[PDB]
Amino acid sequence: AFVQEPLPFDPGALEPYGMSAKTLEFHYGKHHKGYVDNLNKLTQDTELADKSLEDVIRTTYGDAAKVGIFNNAAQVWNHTFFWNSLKPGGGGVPTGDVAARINSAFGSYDEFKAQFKNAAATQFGSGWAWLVLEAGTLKVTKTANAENPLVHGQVPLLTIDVWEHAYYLDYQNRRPDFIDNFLNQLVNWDFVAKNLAA
Amino acid sequence: AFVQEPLPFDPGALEPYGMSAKTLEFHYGKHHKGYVDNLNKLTQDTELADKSLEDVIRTTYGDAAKVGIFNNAAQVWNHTFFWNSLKPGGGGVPTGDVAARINSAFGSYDEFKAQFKNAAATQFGSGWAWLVLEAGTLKVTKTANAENPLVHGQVPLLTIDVWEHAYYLDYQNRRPDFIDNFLNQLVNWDFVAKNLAA
Ligand SMILES: [Fe+3]
Ligand SMILES: [Fe+3]
Repeated sequence: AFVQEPLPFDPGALEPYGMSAKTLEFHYGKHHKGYVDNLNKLTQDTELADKSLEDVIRTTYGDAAKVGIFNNAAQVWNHTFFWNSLKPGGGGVPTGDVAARINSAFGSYDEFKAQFKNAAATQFGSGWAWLVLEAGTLKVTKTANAENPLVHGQVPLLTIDVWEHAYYLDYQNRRPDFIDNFLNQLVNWDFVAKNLAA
Repeated sequence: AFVQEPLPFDPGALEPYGMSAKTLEFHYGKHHKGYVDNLNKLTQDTELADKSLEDVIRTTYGDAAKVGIFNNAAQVWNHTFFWNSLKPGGGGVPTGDVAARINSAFGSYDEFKAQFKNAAATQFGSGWAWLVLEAGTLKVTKTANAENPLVHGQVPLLTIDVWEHAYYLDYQNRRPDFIDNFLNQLVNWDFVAKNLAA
């Protein structure tokens, strides 16, 4: 069946960098695994058992009869993408082709950071902010709930989860501080670069 | 300006009943006050400064230029309605006209509890569940983000907040347990009866 991808680092390894071991216990151990479980419950009898996360997402998006499958598949994919977007001793500025394309779409890295932070801060309710490639240019986006750039004809490059469970144990109501900490200590530009190259 | 309605009980008084003092500190002290502060920022300039929350909510519903005012006013109203939906030593069964009308619509109080819990448990993302009166009968509804029954031509009687901040410090991912705790130890049937009689 669908299997939860292992975390790309030890679950306590982000604690010096602003994301607690307790957060990883609940967010990866309970929320993310829960989405895998519900995805499996709703697909293992069906034609979608044989299908990639991405294909399940794109197939079931917009289908009023398959909202459960969509929401779970999208969340499974989103919270693998999110863990890959983090690393112990992240932060710093992007280099190489990523940095060049950020400068050309946003003017500078700082101007990207402001737009990315605004997106993440202003998604009202539960959701995600993203760096994406669309029509050969980089863009910052925000999505609601389980939505994700795959359903908007975009290539995802980076995400931050702004569902309250992502940050509430460590920042409570302080989403903006959570977002700053992500940019300052956790963002994984190596992942972004791999995504852009492909 | 708009003033945050005082909590109807001491902020530590729900602790033996499944809602911690810490939760009240953050939820009432920070989240709720924040919405008031934002509502005041966006309205004290204007025509809407003297309006009841209910009137701001109905007036700005659907207005593409006033989403911020809508969301904040709706959340100020929703939180106040939530605190009133709670009491120390709540729970038990409704009586009187509330009970008769629940029996008429749901068949029994236990069936209401099932329907209410289902609604609260399945609102995906951030939102609220409600008992409402509409077209002479009771029903359960759920809403997203800041929406509430006032913009659906329904009279709200009871609510539970299912934004993750409402429960995450006390139950983490365990929303179903949070909802059971509300029904068993917190729901304020007196408030429901007041709302119904009006
Ligand atoms: Fe998450
Ligand atoms: Fe709330």
